Amino acid sequence: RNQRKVYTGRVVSDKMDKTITVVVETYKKHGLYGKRVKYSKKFKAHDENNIAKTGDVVRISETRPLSATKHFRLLEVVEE
Amino acid sequence: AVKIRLKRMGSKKKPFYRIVVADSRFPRDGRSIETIGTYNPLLDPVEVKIDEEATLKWMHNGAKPSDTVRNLLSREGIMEKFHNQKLG
Amino acid sequence: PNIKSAIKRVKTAETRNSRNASQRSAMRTAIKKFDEAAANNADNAKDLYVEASKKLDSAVSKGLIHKNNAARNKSRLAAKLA
Amino acid sequence: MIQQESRMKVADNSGAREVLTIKVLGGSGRKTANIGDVVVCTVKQATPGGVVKKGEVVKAVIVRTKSGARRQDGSYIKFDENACVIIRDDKSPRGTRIFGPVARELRENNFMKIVSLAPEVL
RNA sequence: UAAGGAACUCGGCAAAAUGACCCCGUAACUUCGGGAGAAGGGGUGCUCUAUUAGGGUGCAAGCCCGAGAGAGCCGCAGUGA
RNA sequence: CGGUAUCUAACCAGAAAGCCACGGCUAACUACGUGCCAGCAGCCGCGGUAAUACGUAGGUGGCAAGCGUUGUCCGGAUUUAU
RNA sequence: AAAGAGAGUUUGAUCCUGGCUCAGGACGAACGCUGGCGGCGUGCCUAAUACAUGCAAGUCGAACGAACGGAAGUUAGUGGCGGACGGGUGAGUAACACGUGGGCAACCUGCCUGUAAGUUGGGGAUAACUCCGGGAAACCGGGGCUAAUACCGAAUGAUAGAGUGUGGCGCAUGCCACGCUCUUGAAAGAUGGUUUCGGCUAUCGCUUACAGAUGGGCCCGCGGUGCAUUAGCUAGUUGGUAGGGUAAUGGCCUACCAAGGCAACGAUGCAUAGCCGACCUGAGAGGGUGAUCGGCCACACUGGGACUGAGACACGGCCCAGACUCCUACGGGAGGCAGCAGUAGGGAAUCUUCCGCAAUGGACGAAAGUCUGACGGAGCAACGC
Ligand SMILES: [Mg+2]
Ligand SMILES: [Mg+2]
Ligand SMILES: [Mg+2]
Ligand SMILES: [Mg+2]
Ligand SMILES: [Mg+2]
Ligand SMILES: [Mg+2]
Ligand SMILES: [Mg+2]
Ligand SMILES: [Mg+2]
Ligand SMILES: [Mg+2]
Ligand SMILES: [Mg+2]
Ligand SMILES: [Mg+2]
Ligand SMILES: [Mg+2]
Ligand SMILES: [Mg+2]
Ligand SMILES: [Mg+2]
Ligand SMILES: [Mg+2]
Ligand SMILES: [Mg+2]
Ligand SMILES: [Mg+2]
Ligand SMILES: [Mg+2]
Ligand SMILES: [Mg+2]
Ligand SMILES: [Mg+2]
Ligand SMILES: [Mg+2]
Ligand SMILES: [Mg+2]
Ligand SMILES: [Mg+2]
Ligand SMILES: [Mg+2]
Ligand SMILES: [Mg+2]
Ligand SMILES: [Mg+2]
Ligand SMILES: [Mg+2]
Ligand SMILES: [Mg+2]
Ligand SMILES: [Mg+2]
Ligand SMILES: [Mg+2]
Ligand SMILES: [Mg+2]
Ligand SMILES: [Mg+2]
Ligand SMILES: [Mg+2]
Ligand SMILES: [Mg+2]
Ligand SMILES: [Mg+2]
Ligand SMILES: [Mg+2]
Ligand SMILES: [Mg+2]
Ligand SMILES: [Mg+2]
Ligand SMILES: [Mg+2]
Ligand SMILES: [Mg+2]
Ligand SMILES: [Mg+2]
Ligand SMILES: [Mg+2]
Ligand SMILES: [Mg+2]
Ligand SMILES: [Mg+2]
Ligand SMILES: [Mg+2]
Ligand SMILES: [Mg+2]
Ligand SMILES: [Mg+2]
Ligand SMILES: [Mg+2]
Ligand SMILES: [Mg+2]
Ligand SMILES: [Mg+2]
Ligand SMILES: [Mg+2]
Ligand SMILES: [Mg+2]
Ligand SMILES: [Mg+2]
Ligand SMILES: [Mg+2]
Ligand SMILES: [Mg+2]
Ligand SMILES: [Mg+2]
Ligand SMILES: [Mg+2]
Ligand SMILES: [Mg+2]
Ligand SMILES: [Mg+2]
Ligand SMILES: [Mg+2]
Ligand SMILES: [Mg+2]
Ligand SMILES: [Mg+2]
Ligand SMILES: [Mg+2]
Ligand SMILES: [Mg+2]
Ligand SMILES: [Mg+2]
Ligand SMILES: [Mg+2]
Ligand SMILES: [Mg+2]
Ligand SMILES: [Mg+2]
Ligand SMILES: [Mg+2]
Ligand SMILES: [Mg+2]
Ligand SMILES: [Mg+2]
Ligand SMILES: [Mg+2]
Ligand SMILES: [Mg+2]
Ligand SMILES: [Mg+2]
Ligand SMILES: [Mg+2]
Repeated sequence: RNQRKVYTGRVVSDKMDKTITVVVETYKKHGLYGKRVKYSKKFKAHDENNIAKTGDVVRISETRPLSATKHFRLLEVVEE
Repeated sequence: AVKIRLKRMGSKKKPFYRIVVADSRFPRDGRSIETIGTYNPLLDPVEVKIDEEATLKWMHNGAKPSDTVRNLLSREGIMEKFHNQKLG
Repeated sequence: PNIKSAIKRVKTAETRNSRNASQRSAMRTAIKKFDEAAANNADNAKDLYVEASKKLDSAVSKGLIHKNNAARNKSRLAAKLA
Repeated sequence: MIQQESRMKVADNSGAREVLTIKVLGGSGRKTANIGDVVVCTVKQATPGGVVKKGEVVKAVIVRTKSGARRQDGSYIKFDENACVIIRDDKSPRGTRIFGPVARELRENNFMKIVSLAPEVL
């Protein structure tokens, strides 16, 4: 069975129902000079029962589009 | 309907054909699925090099040789194999 | 049009348009008289599901609707039956 | 019944949009013009990029009025607005198209080109 | 009061025009308060759902207040004076 | 396509060479005419009655069925330099 | 392995800093003087300006009712397939458009190939044809007659729907296999051999189901431009609940509920631009470009809409509106070269109103065969090697 893609980030906002906003931090070297730089773009994940809280560290997996913006689902809550 | 056919390349009045597998819809010298072999008609003994394995694989999936290709494959002698593997 | 093969197409499409619209609106009426019957919970609600099912999948054989469309609508109507 | 200070819409292809009448030609104390009567006028409003510009003194022919004409057979015609067509020294229009219906009385005044260009001669 | 619409006149003098309530929207400039009801637009009648949804009053009976909507109906016209 | 490509038979040195530069950068210099005029020029700058720099000749130097000019881009430019 | 040249110019003379200029390479180039040939390629970069005149999309009588022929043998219309391919252009577009890599347990697919079930029984028409009527013309109505693989019911047939039993499972939503009950859903003949005539049978077809191949749809990570003398933007906007719609998930749409979502890691706005493989230059790292050839995209006089179909919101299809050209008997009608040639205009600047389906590839046909300005060739221009 082919496997989807799983990320890991930090919850930012839970003011919406059934969903959370997760920022994923990642590295990428600059094109010409060659220095690693922080890069963060936040996603949307599906919180089935509002388990995750602000500031938690979670794992999210890719799915079919659940909404206009959500296409990830929450998998684990690693840290609180 | 995917079918195997020649592809004209070369220079003016010096044709050289490359046997390819492509749909009927696509241009004569455009998209193709994959290449099987070549064909030189200018050589007085016409010389042809074929895969003899990708052809038989394709012809069991709905591929039909054209008018000139069928003569090439018969003379080379794999339509006999297409006969034998069909009934066997 | 100005290609001889195009004059026929414009007029042969209207004949197909006429036949298709006639039996497509026949399908919608059967559904129209079912959901209103389902709301009233009449005894006719049960057997009005049969010809609506018959109309839907007859359109597939006629070829004016997709088999997924007919399969979908029958399932969603059955839920309203209660 | 159109006299001086009367302001009527222009109904052809030239640059003008609206026109104010200066003088009613055809006599000394004349005080009114009707369908088929040439009038001297000025341009109060123009479309951008037109041939005829704002504030220009031109002459024109009245082509339809709210108080129309009566015919010898006892029948009348009345429109809903007062319209105008800007013409040259002779009776040829300065535009190339004419909008709206046009009264038949223009034919008897020998405005033949305008009648030819009009979409309806009622 | 037909058609025109300041051509009257020292001068739009006089008259005509706008006018209530609810909603949308609103410029230069500014002494930052204004300008501002700027400007410019849209909705109003009656019937049914309907002692509505909900509020005030009372121990309850009851009484008073009355938004949104939907469907309709009638006139040239619904703050119909 | 088309009597096209390609062979063999014969006659003819006969029909077939121009363009730009010559002070330095940059390979290649002498006469005559003009006299701050005509003019030249990418930069330095040449011309004011003995100009290798203007115009024409002779000679030379670069290429050649070409050769020069203009426009645009990169280089030289370490003149945005990781 | 590869591997980098400098010169002139500020000063009376000098050394540094520093700008300007030159020597090299390349164009879809243009202009000036000159001009023999052959081979291979290239040729509107500007007005996505307006277009005379020819040709670029048809085919099937082996699906159904005619004219030459003593009634043998060849040629209009209904019907099927094809016109969504092939060919042109670069306007728009700063975004899943493209390049690269994935997901679809959330999807569709004519023709092609394989396999399994059958291709049984009826009905009512209507073109053509023949009269009448209207109009200048385009073309529109009325009466009568006829056929089909045209159209519509019927018997039988679902892994289509509903209610379940079991198992084996996966990534949350869920998947795979088998069994039971109930309800709906199909069809066409044509050309020949045999027999007898019953009938059987070969080929091309027809209906349903499952596989393969092919072609598409949707979602996602990353990547490639100027301006902060452009700081806030958004309200179906952001999420949820129920329903509608689609081949398919989804604010795609609707009612209700809450107030959210994006942005200094540059939102929004203005300006510019089709993207890539690749091309030129460079010691390299980079800088500039995206013509020809190949892949993807968008467009088809300018806006909007849908029908038919497996596939279109359709270059040589339809409807409405607008600008323009043309024919009118004034009632109304007909058009779209950014297809191949060609014309006018703009420009410093770009070609023939040519020959063929002989080869390759397309559409139709059972096949000869028909169509093909695709494509093969030829013509003009020292435009380049
Ligand atoms: Mg040979
Ligand atoms: Mg049936
Ligand atoms: Mg009055
Ligand atoms: Mg009045
Ligand atoms: Mg007025
Ligand atoms: Mg005034
Ligand atoms: Mg006065
Ligand atoms: Mg005064
Ligand atoms: Mg007053
Ligand atoms: Mg109440
Ligand atoms: Mg009042
Ligand atoms: Mg000969
Ligand atoms: Mg020889
Ligand atoms: Mg000799
Ligand atoms: Mg020297
Ligand atoms: Mg001298
Ligand atoms: Mg010199
Ligand atoms: Mg000299
Ligand atoms: Mg000389
Ligand atoms: Mg020489
Ligand atoms: Mg040479
Ligand atoms: Mg040159
Ligand atoms: Mg140059
Ligand atoms: Mg540099
Ligand atoms: Mg000095
Ligand atoms: Mg320097
Ligand atoms: Mg070099
Ligand atoms: Mg050079
Ligand atoms: Mg010559
Ligand atoms: Mg010449
Ligand atoms: Mg162009
Ligand atoms: Mg245009
Ligand atoms: Mg024409
Ligand atoms: Mg032809
Ligand atoms: Mg026949
Ligand atoms: Mg047939
Ligand atoms: Mg025929
Ligand atoms: Mg195309
Ligand atoms: Mg573009
Ligand atoms: Mg392009
Ligand atoms: Mg991809
Ligand atoms: Mg009948
Ligand atoms: Mg008839
Ligand atoms: Mg009839
Ligand atoms: Mg059945
Ligand atoms: Mg049945
Ligand atoms: Mg089939
Ligand atoms: Mg495609
Ligand atoms: Mg989607
Ligand atoms: Mg991006
Ligand atoms: Mg839902
Ligand atoms: Mg949206
Ligand atoms: Mg932006
Ligand atoms: Mg360098
Ligand atoms: Mg590079
Ligand atoms: Mg071009
Ligand atoms: Mg055009
Ligand atoms: Mg359809
Ligand atoms: Mg369109
Ligand atoms: Mg088309
Ligand atoms: Mg399109
Ligand atoms: Mg096309
Ligand atoms: Mg065309
Ligand atoms: Mg038209
Ligand atoms: Mg052309
Ligand atoms: Mg020209
Ligand atoms: Mg010119
Ligand atoms: Mg051919
Ligand atoms: Mg062929
Ligand atoms: Mg066939
Ligand atoms: Mg033809
Ligand atoms: Mg031809
Ligand atoms: Mg060609
Ligand atoms: Mg040449
Ligand atoms: Mg030349």
